[PDB]
Amino acid sequence: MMFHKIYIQKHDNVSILFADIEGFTSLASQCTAQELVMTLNELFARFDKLAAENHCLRIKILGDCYYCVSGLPEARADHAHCCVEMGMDMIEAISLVREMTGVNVNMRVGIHSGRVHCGVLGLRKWQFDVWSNDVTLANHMEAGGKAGRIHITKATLSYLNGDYEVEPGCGGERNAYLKEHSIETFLIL
Amino acid sequence: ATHRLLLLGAGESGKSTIVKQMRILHVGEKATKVQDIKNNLKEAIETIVAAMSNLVPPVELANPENQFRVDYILSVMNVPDFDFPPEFYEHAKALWEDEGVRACYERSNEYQLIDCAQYFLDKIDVIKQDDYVPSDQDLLRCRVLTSGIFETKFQVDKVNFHMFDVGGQRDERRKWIQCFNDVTAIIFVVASSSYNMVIREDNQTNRLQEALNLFKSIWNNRWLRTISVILFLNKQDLLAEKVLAGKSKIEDYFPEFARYTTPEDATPEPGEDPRVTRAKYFIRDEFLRISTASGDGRHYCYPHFTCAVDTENIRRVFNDCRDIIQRMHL
Amino acid sequence: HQSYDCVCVMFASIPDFKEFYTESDVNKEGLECLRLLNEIIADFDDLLSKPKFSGVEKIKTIGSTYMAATGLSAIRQYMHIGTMVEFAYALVGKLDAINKHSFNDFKLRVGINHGPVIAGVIGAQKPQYDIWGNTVNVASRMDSTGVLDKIQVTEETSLILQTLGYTCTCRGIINVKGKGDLKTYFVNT
Ligand SMILES: CNc1ccccc1C(=O)O[C@H]1[C@@H](O)[C@H](n2cnc3c(=O)[nH]c(N)nc32)O[C@@H]1COP(=O)(O)OP(=O)(O)OP(=O)(O)O
Ligand SMILES: Nc1nc2c(ncn2[C@@H]2O[C@H](COP(=O)(O)OP(=O)(O)OP(O)(O)=S)[C@@H](O)[C@H]2O)c(=O)[nH]1
Ligand SMILES: C=C[C@@]1(C)CC(=O)[C@]2(O)[C@@]3(C)[C@@H](O)CCC(C)(C)[C@@H]3[C@H](O)[C@H](OC(C)=O)[C@@]2(C)O1
Ligand SMILES: [Cl-]
Ligand SMILES: [Mg+2]
Ligand SMILES: [Mn+2]
Ligand SMILES: [Mn+2]
Repeated sequence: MMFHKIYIQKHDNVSILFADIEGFTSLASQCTAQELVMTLNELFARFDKLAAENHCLRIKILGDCYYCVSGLPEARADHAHCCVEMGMDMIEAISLVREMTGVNVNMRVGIHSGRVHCGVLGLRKWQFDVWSNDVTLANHMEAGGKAGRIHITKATLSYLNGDYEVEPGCGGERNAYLKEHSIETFLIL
Repeated sequence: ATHRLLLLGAGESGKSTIVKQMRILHVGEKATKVQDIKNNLKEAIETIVAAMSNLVPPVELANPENQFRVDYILSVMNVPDFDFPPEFYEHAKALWEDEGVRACYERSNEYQLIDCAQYFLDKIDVIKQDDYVPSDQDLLRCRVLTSGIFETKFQVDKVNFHMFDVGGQRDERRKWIQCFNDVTAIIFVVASSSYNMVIREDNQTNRLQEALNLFKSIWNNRWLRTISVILFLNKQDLLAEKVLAGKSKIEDYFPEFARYTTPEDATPEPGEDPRVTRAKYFIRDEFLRISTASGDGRHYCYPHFTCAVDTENIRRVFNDCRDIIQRMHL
Repeated sequence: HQSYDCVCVMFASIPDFKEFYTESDVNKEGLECLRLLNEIIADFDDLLSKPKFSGVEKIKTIGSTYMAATGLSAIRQYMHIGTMVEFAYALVGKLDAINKHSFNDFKLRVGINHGPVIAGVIGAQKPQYDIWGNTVNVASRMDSTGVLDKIQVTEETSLILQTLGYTCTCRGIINVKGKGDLKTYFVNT
């Protein structure tokens, strides 16, 4: 009665994967505004497939940024490998639509594992989203990530049972936030 | 059943003192709080001496000798980790003894001076002992500003209470909102006595008037339209003293007090001075006009004349509250 | 999906919120913050249902930033431009209302610019509406680099606004990635 019914809900133990285009402006300084929107749509179309396969949930798309999250709708202990595999498949996905572009299109995967608060805000034009510091951090892995690789946090490495192989991403030196927050990053090999 | 109580009120209004009383009443650590007590003692003295030269007219010591002690107290004023050497206590007490210094203390409304001053200064010899153990009263007096939100849990006759404490100063008020949803009731604290003082935030806004405007803000809040407020008119002891002292009149800070005559339903205390009655109620009503104007019987206001440092007065009115929580099915 | 020749894009964010977000056990983990935001957004959405803002289109909300556009409801002439501006003032008038009741001091930052835009939908699983183009990020950058309680508009945008009875101050120059250095102006109130 006092505050509008908040359609929000906490969710512990999840994996949050962000992904952006390495140098999207360089990309736009070449092809028609239309062709971009098409390459884009093209990619994410293929993306949304991999997502539903890798047990992920697409959250939202902002131009050249795609961020889905494993660990939903229903809780899964396997929530980490999903995002990883998702990252994997995404890596090749972008690599194949690079053929059509005929231009340097590339990604930058960043994944941090933790807890979120998801739902939708406002009253009009609802769009599912996720909210949390871990979610902010996941976003910063995508930022302080490495082109073509998978930038996972130490938390994403602890839910991984190290079946994968990592190495110092040194993200602290590639992004302000990661440094200022003493974050040990790695990179799937 | 659990009742989440939020404590709201201006700075130094006495919010933390009530949560203290709740541990006193319904709930080796005293060791760490001795430091904080000494820190208070230091601030108290060093502030009064400081104000002497700045007040207008300034304040002269009654004993020129003390100047050196005055010079002492000031020199160590901003020291980081103070050893609290034996001399300190001597120099401190000395000054307190000085009639001129006390003259300055009497004009403490003209500057920012913590409440527990006189109380602690009057027991320098007690607090200086290195085998010194703080009495419950001393802990009640120990003033330590609260920044952030703190939740205390207690139980009364198996009825659970989740009490939320917050910062009263302006910069802190922005954190309050995080407890506005699912709250059961608001216990708004007011420093009745501070009718002749101004807040620290600008040293110009009257403290009482700050409470009023603040109360109005909570009462007429867009998210508290339904929540009833338990208004605590605290620091009654200080108010009475002030009223009886007759030094600073209320009509001089709040002229509307001049038009005021005491109410009918007024229930004074046994042998309570009519001027004190007339005053504390004038104050209460000022807060009632604020609540009366609006609300539409959606939420209500429950006044209480209180003294937080008094564990008895507090055990008393708190029950008056436990009732209204139950009686109103809140 | 089709394209347009003149749509007035607007970005409005509240930098002060990211700091305000606190995940403490007391506030149920930033929930109460999201609850306070939900109000802010809900409040801004209420503007859309007015008589003069009957031409505004809330596109999406990213983080604490509000993204609307005007002029999509088409196939004196740039009235929707000044309208998108009037909507900024609306948002602010509504933001200073919340502050009054949240004992806070939030400040909005605005970025308004127009020009051709490619409207349509992207994402294959659950498609969502969004507009694309240079016209877009330019207005976006007008915000990410704007000033609190100030609307940063490009020069073209500036010019018209004046014809519309507005005054403007040249902020100076700004390095818009890919578009080099541009000359922005602040809408003096
Ligand atoms: C001439 N530019 C374009 C022509 C047709 C379609 C898109 C563009 C374009 O470059 O749009 C940008 C935003 O409007 C657009 N964008 C961002 N968020 C949104 C969004 O939320 N909605 C829409 N519609 N577009 C968005 O994507 C782009 C990314 O901007 P960033 O500042 O985020 O650059 P970057 O992602 O870090 O890549 P970069 O060059 O360092 O590497
Ligand atoms: N004389 C007297 N002193 C009181 C009374 N209630 C509280 N105090 C004293 O007031 C001082 C400040 O109390 P406190 O509880 O810290 O205020 P607060 O509202 O919590 O303020 P803050 O700490 O957020 S800025 C303490 O020294 C305390 O002992 C009272 O009824 N009478
Ligand atoms: C709303 C609060 C807070 C702190 C929570 C959060 O996880 C975010 O919403 C994300 C990271 C997160 O929701 C994923 C999307 C996106 C678009 C990347 C957001 C912005 O960076 C937000 O910043 C802004 C602009 O508020 C941020 C960081 O803000
Ligand atoms: Cl007060
Ligand atoms: Mg306090
Ligand atoms: Mn990019
Ligand atoms: Mn991007």
